[PDB]
This record gives sequence, structure tokens and C-alpha cells, in this order.
Amino acid sequence: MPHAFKPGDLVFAKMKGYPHWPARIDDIADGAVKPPPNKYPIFFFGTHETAFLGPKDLFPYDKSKDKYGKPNKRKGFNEGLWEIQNNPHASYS
Repeated sequence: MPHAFKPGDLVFAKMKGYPHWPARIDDIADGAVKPPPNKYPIFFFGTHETAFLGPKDLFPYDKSKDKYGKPNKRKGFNEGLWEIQNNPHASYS
């Protein structure tokens, strides 16, 4: 059975106006800004941007990649695809 989302989890994350996007639940580093309650900091592969998102927007990677892991015109997306597949846990600082 599924647990709650934990930092390190790979997802497609859905933002308004963007397609399901390859991402990861990040850790909060010491002294860095904390997300609102019931939000997770999401690092988006390719764009390397952070938003805060609840679970309704978070699609587990393993299960969703057949639907969503296909290339896309969008800036950063294909880079995004490569990162999540090939090195999802690197520092892209």
C-alpha cells in the first residue's frame, strides 16, 4: 500500500497551464523557506524551478510515466525527462 509523499519521491506534477511535469519531492535544507501546511516543495526537472503543491497535483512516476513521459515542445521538458530517468536525485543547484 502507498505511504504519504516523502522527499526523494519522483512524480509528474501538475501546474495550471503546464502539462504533467517530471519532478521530485525535495527536502527543505536547513534555514531554507518551508512550504505552507499540507504543501510539498516540488523541484521540476529541466526548468529546475520550485513550486509548492499538494497531493492532488502529484502523480507517482512509476505508474504515470506511460501517460506522461513522452516528449513535449515545452522549454525544459525534454531535459526534465532525461533527468528523472537518468539521475533524479542529483544536485541541480
